[PDB]
Amino acid sequence: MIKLNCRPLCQTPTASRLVSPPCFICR
Amino acid sequence: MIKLNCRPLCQTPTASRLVSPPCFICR
Amino acid sequence: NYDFLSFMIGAAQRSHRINRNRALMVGDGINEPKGWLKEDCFPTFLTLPVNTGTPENPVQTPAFLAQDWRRFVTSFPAEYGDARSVMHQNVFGYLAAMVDANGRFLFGDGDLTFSPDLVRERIRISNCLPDPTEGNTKGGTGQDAFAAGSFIAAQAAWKTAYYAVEKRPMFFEQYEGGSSAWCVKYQFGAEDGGFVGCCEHGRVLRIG
Amino acid sequence: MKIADYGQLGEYTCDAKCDAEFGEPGNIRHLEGKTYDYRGVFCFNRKNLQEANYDFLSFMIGAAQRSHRINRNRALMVGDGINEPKGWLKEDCFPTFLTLPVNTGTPENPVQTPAFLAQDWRRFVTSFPAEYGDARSVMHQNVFGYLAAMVDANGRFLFGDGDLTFSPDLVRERIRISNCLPDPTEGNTKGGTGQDAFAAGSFIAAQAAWKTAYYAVEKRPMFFEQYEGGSSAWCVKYQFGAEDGGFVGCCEHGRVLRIG
Amino acid sequence: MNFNVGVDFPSFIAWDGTTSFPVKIDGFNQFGFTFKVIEELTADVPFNIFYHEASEADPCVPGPAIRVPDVPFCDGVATADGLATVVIPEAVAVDSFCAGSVPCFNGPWISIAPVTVNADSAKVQVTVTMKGATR
Amino acid sequence: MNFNVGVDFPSFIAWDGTTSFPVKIDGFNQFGFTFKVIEELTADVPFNIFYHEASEADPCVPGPAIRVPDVPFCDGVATADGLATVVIPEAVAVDSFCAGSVPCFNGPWISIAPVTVNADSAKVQVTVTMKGATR
Amino acid sequence: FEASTIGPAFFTPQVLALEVDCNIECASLLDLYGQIEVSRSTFTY
Repeated sequence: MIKLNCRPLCQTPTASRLVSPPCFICR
Repeated sequence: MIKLNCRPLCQTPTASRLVSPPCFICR
Repeated sequence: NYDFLSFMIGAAQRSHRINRNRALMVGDGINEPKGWLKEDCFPTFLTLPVNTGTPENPVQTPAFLAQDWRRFVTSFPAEYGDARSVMHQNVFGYLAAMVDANGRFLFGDGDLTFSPDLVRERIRISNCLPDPTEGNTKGGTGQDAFAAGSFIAAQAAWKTAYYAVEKRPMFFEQYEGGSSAWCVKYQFGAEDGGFVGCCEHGRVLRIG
Repeated sequence: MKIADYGQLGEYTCDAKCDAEFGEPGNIRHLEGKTYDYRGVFCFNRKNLQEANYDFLSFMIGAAQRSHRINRNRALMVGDGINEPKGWLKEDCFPTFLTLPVNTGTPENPVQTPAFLAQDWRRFVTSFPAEYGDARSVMHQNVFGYLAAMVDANGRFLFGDGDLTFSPDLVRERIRISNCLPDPTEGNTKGGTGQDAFAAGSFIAAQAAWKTAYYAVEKRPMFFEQYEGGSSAWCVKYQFGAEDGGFVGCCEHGRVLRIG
Repeated sequence: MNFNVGVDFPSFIAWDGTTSFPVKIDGFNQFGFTFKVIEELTADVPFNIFYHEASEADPCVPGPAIRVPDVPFCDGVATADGLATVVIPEAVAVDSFCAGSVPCFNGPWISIAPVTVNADSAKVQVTVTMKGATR
Repeated sequence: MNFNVGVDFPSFIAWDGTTSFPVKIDGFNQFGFTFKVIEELTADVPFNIFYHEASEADPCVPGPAIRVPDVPFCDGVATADGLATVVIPEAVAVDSFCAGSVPCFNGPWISIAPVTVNADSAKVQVTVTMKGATR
Repeated sequence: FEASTIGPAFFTPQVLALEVDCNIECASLLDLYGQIEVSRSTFTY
């Protein structure tokens, strides 16, 4: 059981969105 | 008449809603 | 190895204090002084409901808005002199969390929390009083709606609306006739009371 | 020790009675706790350790202490009493509060969406019983950012207005920030409407009087030594450990807020 | 750490729900009961306390059962017939227990049994605990 | 005088001769067993020690039985299968008792049942005692 | 003498100098009311 060492070739970490609080809807 | 001393083994959680004043309720 | 006599004395005094404070407020007149909440002599102010439905199909729901508090507080006759309000902490917490139409807070605005100087505001909080919010679970809409007739707050000139009469402070003594050579017995008691003064110098606010 | 109750001794009695009634006395209890043990081990080969041009021994001696600190801090929070200190997020003894949903549909075909609004924070913070004394909140910084980046119906900022960024005095505000706690925004990707809305039941923040709600006991600091019984002429072994513990106190001095 | 608490504080079955076993207390200077339920009760259940004297033929075998007397405290009520008794309220939950004891020792054996054996008494369990061996 | 030992050292039945009852050890710091015979034995009787964990259907009810693993000491021999067991010899007299305990806790509940329910197994009784409360 | 095979009597635990007390009592309004002193069980005004 040889333990492999892994790492990616690409350098594109997925562009994560940012979501902000909606406008003032109320209950 | 011997008097007994009692107390329970297992606890229980307790959850409640939190109600805040509604939108600008108007007359 | 743990002293029980001092513990029992402390328990007695604590129970006396709690009982006296409870009786002066909600006690009945049979064996305890009658409290103003139980007497219910102060004149009452109600609160209008608010229509949450469409104009042609109204849905009358009880409510309590910010301007009601100002209306109640500013209408105390000036002739009676100094006055203060008393109410549960949850009422103040429910009042301080109100917002206007756009979403901005009323009272302390532009800040995370509101904490006015109650000494200058003439408000003294006491958790002994009834809590109309039911542990911060009521006060919304629909199933969360208030219950009609709930106590909210009261205002009066206490120094002439209620009196406290004290006759003898508590005493502890040993009952010689009951304490044998292998036992001991102690006795304690005190006398006190109070009565309602002028019932016109107070006001009560309630839900309608 | 612990004073479970004080009892109700006296009563209001008629003046015609010559005797008096015996009251129910109070109750007291004895409680005790333990201290737990943290242990580990690692191995090296003598030839490689000698010929390598990097100090793996000190690297591991540092990593062990770092892991000890991390694990202790996490165990006091979510541990279970079997072999770890039992945590206050696991015991589930603090009362829980749920945040109501917000309707985003029409009056006749509504759509209920879980939400967290600004006024909920004030409601939660100002509801702490006054008799218990001062208390402090704990949060993940993303929650604070999500709260500070709110706007009203007209597009203007709440809180700091007229400024590019808002940065209040946290110590005065009585808020402490530490990324150890669960994060409800899931790395700033959730918190909007539709598919981006929160998930019901998510942890947000907690408040309590810590100096009397949770206790931490210190017994020993970490130690290292070589294990002569496993060490050989060609490969080596080391051993280390430390002892510590913790237990909950007054369950009434705590409050937890969650998405309903 | 863990201890062999059975060395210093042994415990013995006293009432199984169908049979009563005498419990020897000669070698110990303290003792007390512990009541537990297995399933929800439907009515109150009282219990009697008995002791025994060493049998004539064999000093290591208990004699016939005797009723324990009462002992009023420094001030308080006394039993109607002056004999000690115990009653378990019907409001006891399954996940709990009760602890009681007697102020006096009397004989070197002790026993406990219900007033009337029935389904209600079949749902209760009683165990005795000692302390401080003296031999 | 006499004390109410049940307040500090509660005792619970574990094996009454026909049925096994899970016991909650979660709330106490230490615990131990206690063995007593009610009639002269004729052959060896071994026992098995299990443990349970909270069931997902209800946290207040124990789950299925799991078997405790062994924990060898320095100068000692590990069990053949690495699972704890207790054996009561035939030499035990009816007028004595034995006390044993386990070094590890594992789950919050514990139990003990015989390897086989034979005639001799009905002659033994097992009780559990706890020594310090933590809740 | 493994601790798992001997009685508790040999291990005396530490005694902490603390005492948990969860009891509270709400604030009193007594200071607001008017104070009167008497010396008999009955009075008139």
